[PDB]
Amino acid sequence: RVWIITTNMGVESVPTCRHSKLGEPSKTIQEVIEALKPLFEKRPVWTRRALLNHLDPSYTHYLKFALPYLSYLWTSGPFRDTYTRFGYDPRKDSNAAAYQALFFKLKGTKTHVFDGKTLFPTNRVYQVCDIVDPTIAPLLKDTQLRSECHRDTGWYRSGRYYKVRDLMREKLFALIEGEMPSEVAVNMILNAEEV
Repeated sequence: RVWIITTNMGVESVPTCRHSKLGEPSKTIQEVIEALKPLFEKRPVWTRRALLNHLDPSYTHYLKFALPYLSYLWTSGPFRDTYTRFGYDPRKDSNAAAYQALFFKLKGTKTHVFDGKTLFPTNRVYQVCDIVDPTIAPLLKDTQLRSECHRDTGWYRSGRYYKVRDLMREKLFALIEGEMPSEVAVNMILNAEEV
């Protein structure tokens, strides 16, 4: 057991400290905890994949034991599959729109970045701040955030959120097959009115 505390969007208050069952970690895990601390200062919400890509690769399978000392895990909602530092509630801070996670249920590079062009991505959960694709990123940079964090779409208006999701999904369909997305094909999704 790693003693990770999990949350969903209905939780009254987010976790503020580690699971009571956790004791003091080995020096081996403490090293990973020390590496994680500044990463959580830089960015309060992270997927496992994004963290691994910022960590010494020898920490790969110690990471799951270290995270519960600093963070809790969303198991659904707009922050699904992200670890959030204790005491930070992304439902209360619209700046957390940048850290929302989009999961894709689809069938290579280990990157956490969504560029729209790198073939055979293995990642299936992308955070907004890691979307560099210049045709998709402006859609979420420019949009007026909602006045409340929605249970599914978080800080993003539904029609804009699902346009972005559809664009990403279409590009992934192709990238995972070893094909470049068709600009003209994708442009139909991009130019569609928002539902």
